[PDB]
Amino acid sequence: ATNLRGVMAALLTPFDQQQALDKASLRRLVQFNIQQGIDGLYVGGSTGEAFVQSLSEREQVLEIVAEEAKGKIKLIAHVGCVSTAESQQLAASAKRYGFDAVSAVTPFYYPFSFEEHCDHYRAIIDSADGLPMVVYNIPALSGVKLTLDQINTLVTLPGVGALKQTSGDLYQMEQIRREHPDLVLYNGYDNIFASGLLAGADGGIGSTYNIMGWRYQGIVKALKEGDIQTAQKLQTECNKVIDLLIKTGVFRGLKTVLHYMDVVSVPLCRKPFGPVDEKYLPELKALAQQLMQER
Amino acid sequence: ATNLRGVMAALLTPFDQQQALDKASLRRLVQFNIQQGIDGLYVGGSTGEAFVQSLSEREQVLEIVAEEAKGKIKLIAHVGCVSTAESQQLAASAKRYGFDAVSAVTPFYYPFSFEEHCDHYRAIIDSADGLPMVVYNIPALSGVKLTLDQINTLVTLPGVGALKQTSGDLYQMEQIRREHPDLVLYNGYDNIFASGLLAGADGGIGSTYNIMGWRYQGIVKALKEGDIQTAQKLQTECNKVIDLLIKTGVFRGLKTVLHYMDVVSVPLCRKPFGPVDEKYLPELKALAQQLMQER
Amino acid sequence: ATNLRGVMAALLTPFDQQQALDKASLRRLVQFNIQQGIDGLYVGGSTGEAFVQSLSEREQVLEIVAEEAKGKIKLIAHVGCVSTAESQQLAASAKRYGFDAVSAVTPFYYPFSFEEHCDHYRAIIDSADGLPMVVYNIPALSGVKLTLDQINTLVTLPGVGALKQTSGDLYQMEQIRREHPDLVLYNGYDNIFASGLLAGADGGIGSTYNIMGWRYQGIVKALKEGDIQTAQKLQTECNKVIDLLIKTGVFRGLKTVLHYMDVVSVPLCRKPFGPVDEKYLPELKALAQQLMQER
Amino acid sequence: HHHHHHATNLRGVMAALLTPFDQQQALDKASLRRLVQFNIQQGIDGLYVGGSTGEAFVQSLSEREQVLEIVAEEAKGKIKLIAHVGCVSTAESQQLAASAKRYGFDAVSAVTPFYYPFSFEEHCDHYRAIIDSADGLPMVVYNIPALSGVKLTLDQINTLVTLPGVGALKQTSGDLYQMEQIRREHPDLVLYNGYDNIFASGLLAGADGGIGSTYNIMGWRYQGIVKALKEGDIQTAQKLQTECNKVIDLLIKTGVFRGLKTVLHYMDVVSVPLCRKPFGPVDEKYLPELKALAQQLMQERG
Ligand SMILES: CCCN(CCC)C(=O)[C@H](O)[C@H](O)CO
Ligand SMILES: CCCN(CCC)C(=O)[C@H](O)[C@H](O)CO
Ligand SMILES: CCCN(CCC)C(=O)[C@H](O)[C@H](O)CO
Ligand SMILES: CCCN(CCC)C(=O)[C@H](O)[C@H](O)CO
Repeated sequence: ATNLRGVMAALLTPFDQQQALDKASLRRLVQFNIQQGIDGLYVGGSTGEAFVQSLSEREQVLEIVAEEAKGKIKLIAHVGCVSTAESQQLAASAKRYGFDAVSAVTPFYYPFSFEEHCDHYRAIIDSADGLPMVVYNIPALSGVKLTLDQINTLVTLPGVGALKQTSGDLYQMEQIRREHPDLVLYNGYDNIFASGLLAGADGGIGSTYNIMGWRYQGIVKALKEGDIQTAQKLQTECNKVIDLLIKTGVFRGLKTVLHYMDVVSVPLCRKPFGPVDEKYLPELKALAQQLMQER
Repeated sequence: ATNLRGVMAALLTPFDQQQALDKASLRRLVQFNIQQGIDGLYVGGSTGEAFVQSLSEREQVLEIVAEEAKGKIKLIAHVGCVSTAESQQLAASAKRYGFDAVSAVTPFYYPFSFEEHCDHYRAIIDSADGLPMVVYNIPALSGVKLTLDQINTLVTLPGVGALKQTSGDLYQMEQIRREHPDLVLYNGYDNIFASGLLAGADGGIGSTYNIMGWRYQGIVKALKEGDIQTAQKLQTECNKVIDLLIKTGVFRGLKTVLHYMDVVSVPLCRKPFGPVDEKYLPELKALAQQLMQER
Repeated sequence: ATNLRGVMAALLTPFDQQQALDKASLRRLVQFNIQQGIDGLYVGGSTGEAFVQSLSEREQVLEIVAEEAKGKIKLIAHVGCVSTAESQQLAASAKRYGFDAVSAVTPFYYPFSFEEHCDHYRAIIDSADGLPMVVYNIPALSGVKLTLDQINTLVTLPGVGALKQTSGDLYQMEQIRREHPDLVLYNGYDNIFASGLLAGADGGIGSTYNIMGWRYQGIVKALKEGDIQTAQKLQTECNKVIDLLIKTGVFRGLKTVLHYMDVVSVPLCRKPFGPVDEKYLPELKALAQQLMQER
Repeated sequence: HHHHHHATNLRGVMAALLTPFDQQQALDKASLRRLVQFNIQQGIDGLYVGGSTGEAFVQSLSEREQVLEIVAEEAKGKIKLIAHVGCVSTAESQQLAASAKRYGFDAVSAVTPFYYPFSFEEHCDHYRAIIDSADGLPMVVYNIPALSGVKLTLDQINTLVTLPGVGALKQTSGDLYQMEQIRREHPDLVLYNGYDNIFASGLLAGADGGIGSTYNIMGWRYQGIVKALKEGDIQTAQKLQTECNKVIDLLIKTGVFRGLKTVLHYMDVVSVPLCRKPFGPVDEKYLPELKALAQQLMQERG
C-alpha cells in the first residue's frame, strides 16, 4: 500500500467520431502523462467513462495502459461495476495484466446495505488475488452516504490499502488521517487539493492531472518546503482552469485541451454526452498554448 | 399509446443457484402473472435487475417473455442503459422480438444536460422503429431531477406514447394530466396507487403486482364504480404487504413469496444483493399462504 | 379529540402599508371565512406570518379572532416558537382567550434531538392546561425530518389530539391512519387534498381555503358520496389557482384576491416579503370575480 | 471595491460569544462580563455578539439588546465588536442594527432570513434596509446554508457582498472551492471561516480570519494556526488543527453550545452552563471528559 502514495491521473478514455475506442490516442495519452512526471494512472474510472463501456472495452483499455506503462509508474485499475460478478471479472483481468492495485466505486443505483458493500469489496479483493484494493468513495455521483465508522470499517478490510476520498468535507479528511496514521489517502476533488493535503491527504487522484499534473506535484513540493504562497498560487491557477472546464463540461473539455496539445485525435465523450459548445474553443485552445509554453 | 393504458407488472428476473438466468422459473412467472389478469408486463426494468445484467442477458429475457406472452397481454421492453448506443441495441432487439413498446430510464450516474437527455430519447426512439417510447422517471434512484416544463417537452417528443411516473408528488401527477389529457400515465409507487389514480394516473407499473396484481385491478374497478371504501381497503392491504417487503428487501422478498407459491425455484437476487434474513421466512411463508387462499 | 375533525382555514394576518397589524381587515377576514362554511380557523401559523411578528402581535391577533368567532367555529391557536418558554406564554394566552386547541411547529433552525422535541411539546401541553395539542409537521420548511416511529411517539403523547401532516408522502399518510384509527389527521398540502383524504386524512388545514374553502368542502362531500369525478374536477380547479399563487407568491396572492373581494384593505406581507408584481394583478382580479360569482 | 477597503480593520479571529443563563434561564450578567474579559485575555481579535452561538433565536429583541449593551460596556475600544442583528423580520433586524449603532459597535451582521422562502432580490433589499439602519456601520453578510436552508449561487453571493455598505462575509460553509472562488473574485473582502473544524484549510483556501464558537475555550490555538501559517510552519498549523478537532469531536457528542458552556463552567467563567429550552442538559457521563478538557486547557495556557 505504501508505494501507492502519490499524485495519480484519472485517465481519460479516447474515442473516435464513430464512438469506437481510439487506441492510438490512448497510447499517446499514457506517454504524455508519464512525461509530465505523474506518479501513476487510475484507469477505467469515472473519468475514464467506465460506465458507458462494455467489460470487454474496459479490459482492452486496461491491457494497453499496462503495455505502455507497467514498471514505469504505478497502475491502479478501476474495476467497479454495479454487479459483483462483473467487478470480479475485471479484477481478474487487472491481475493478469500486471496492475499494482485495483479499485471499485461503491456499487450504485440500487440501495445496498453497508454489509452488502463490504461483501462486495471482499469478493473483488479475492478475485484480485494479491493486488491491494482502493476503496473509492464519491457520494455526489453514487448516492451512497457512509458514516465515518462505516468508512473506518471499509479501510481495515483485509486487502484494502487505500481510500479515494472524493468528498469536500475536510473535517472528515482530518478524522480519517487521525484514525489511520499510515493509510494511503487520496484527495478526489481537484479544486481543493492544497487544502485536502493540509487536512491529511497524502496525494490525490484527479481528472485535471491529465493536462497539468506538474502543478499538483508543485503543490505537494511547495507544501513540503513550507512555501504557502506558491502552494496557493498553484491551487489558484488550477481553479482558474477548473472554472472553465465546469463551464464546458469537464471530460470533453479536458479531451479538447489534449486535442490542441496534439495528443487526442478526436475530443469526444460517448453518448449521451454531447460535444463541446464551439464558442468555448478559443478559451480551450489558448489554455492549451498557455500550458504547453508553461512546462 | 391508446392501448397501452393499464396495470402492468414490473417483471422480476429469476436466477438459479449459480446466479444464471433460470429459464423455467422465468416462464412460470410470466404465465402466473397472466393468470392474475394483469394487462401487461414491463420487462427488464429496475425490478428485473437489469443493471446487474449484460446486454445479452437482457435480450435473452426479452426473447423468452415474448415467446410466453406475445399476443396474450401487452409487452413493454425497458431498454434503458447509461449509454445511448447500448440502449439502441436493446431497442432494435425489442422490435425484432415483437414487443408493443419500449421504455428507458433517464440516463444516470454522470450528470447530463436536459438537451442531452432529449437526444438520448430521440436516438432510442429511432432504433425502436415504430415502437412507442415510455419515458421512465424515477428521481429517487436515478438522481435526475426534471422540472415540469422539462417533463412536458420529453413527453411530447415524436414517438413518446407514455410516462412512467415513479414519484410521490401527486400535485405534479395532476399537473401532468392537466397538461396532457390523453397521455398514458403510469403510477410507479405501489404504496400510493389508489391516491395516484385519483390524482390523474390511468394505470400503473409495479414490482408488487407480481404477487397481488388482482388487488391493483380491484382498486381500478372500485374507483371506477365510485366504490371508495373498497379502494381504500385494498390499498391498505397492499401497504401491509409493502411494509414487510421494505423490511425484507423488496425484490428478494417478492421472489421468496413466489418460491412458496411454487413459481420460483431459487429466490436469490444478484450480488451485491444478499439473501433474506432467516427470521423473516415465517412471515413471508404466511403471506404466500394467504395470497394462495385468496383467489 | 373527534370534535376537531374538518376543513380549517389557515388564517392570514392582514397588515397596512406601515406594516402594522390591520385589525379591521382581520375581523372582516374572520367573518368571511365563517360565511364561507369553514369548520374552523388555524390562527398564527406559517400562513399567518407568525415568524415575522412579536409575541404581543401574535396575542393581539388570537384575541381578536376569539372575540369574532368563539362558539361559532372551531379555533386552533398556533403557538409554536423556536423557544419553549415563548411558546408556553402563547399557549397560556390561547387558553385565556377560549381557544379549542393549540398547535406548535417542530422547533426549527437549531438541530434539536427527538427527545428534546418531545419535552418541548410536553411543556406546551402543560401551559395549555386542558386544550388539546395539534402536532404541526412541515419537513420542507422546518428542516426537521421525523421517522414514522418518532411520529408515532409524538402523536400518542398525553394531550395530543391531532396531527397537521404537511407532507406530500401519501404512503406515510396511510401508515399513520392505519396505526391511529381515531387520530384527527389534517392534510397540509392544498394541492393534493383529494388524494390526501383517500390515503387517510380526515380533514385539512390550508392557506388557500381563505378564498375558496367551499371547494375543499365540496371535495369532502363528493368523496363521501363516491362522486370521484366531482372530487377530481374540484381539485383540478384548486390546482389551477394554486399554480397562479405559486407564480405570484402564495400569501400575498391570497391577500390580493381578498383585497379584490373587498375583505383586506392592503394586501401586503411583512418584509422581507415584497409586493406582488403588478403584471399579475389582472389575473388576480379576474380570479376574485370568478370566485365571487361561484359562491 | 471601496466598502471592502474601509472594512480592512475587521480582518481577524473573532469568538462567537455564548450567552450565559442562570437557573431560571434568564440572562446571567456576571457570567457574560466574565466570558467577555476571558476572551480578551486569550488574545482574541474581537467578538461576534448575538449570533447562532449566542442563542439569539431563543431570545427576544430586548434580551438581545441587553447583551449587546453589556458587551459594549465591557469591550468597546479594546477589541472589535460585531453585532449579529439578523432576524427573519427586516424591521426586527433594523431595530437591532440601530441599537448596535447606539452602543458603539464596529459592525453589524445578519444571517440570510430563513424559514420562509424569499427571492434573491428580497434578500438584497433586506440587507440594504438593515445597512440603512446601521448608519455607517459596515455589514457582515452571514452565510450558513446548513441551518438557514438558503442555497445562494456564487453569482448571488458576489452580488450580496458588493452591495453598498457590505465589507465582510461570514462563510459557514465547508466548500473550499467556493472559499477560493470568493477570495479570487474579491481580493480585498474580509472573509471569515465559519466551520471551526476546517480553519487551517479555510485559511489556505483564501479566508483571512474566522468566526467560531470553540474560540471561547481555545481561541489562542486559532491564533496559533494563523501565526504558524504566516511563517510557513505547516507542521505546527496541522498539530493545532488536529487538537482543535479532538476537542470538536467531543463537543459534537455532548452538544456544542452546552459542551462549551460546561468547559467554561469548570474554568470558573460561567456560573450555570445551561442552554435555553428546547435545548436539554449535558449528559452526566460526559462531565469527567469536559472537566479533564478544562484542566488541560488551563494547563497549556498557563
Ligand atoms: C462538482 C465537482 C466535480 N468535479 C471536480 C472538478 C475537477 C469532478 O467531477 C472532478 O472530475 C473530480 O474532482 C475528479 O477529478
Ligand atoms: C421505497 C418503496 C419501494 N418501491 C420501489 C421498489 C424498490 C415501490 O414501492 C415502487 O412501487 C417501485 O418503484 C416499483 O413498484
Ligand atoms: C409549495 C407550495 C405548496 N403549498 C400549497 C399552496 C396552496 C404551500 O406551501 C401552502 O402554503 C401550504 O400547503 C399551506 O396551505
Ligand atoms: C461539522 C462541524 C459543525 N460545527 C463546528 C464546531 C463544532 C458547527 O456547527 C459550529 O457551531 C460552527 O462552526 C460555528 O462555530
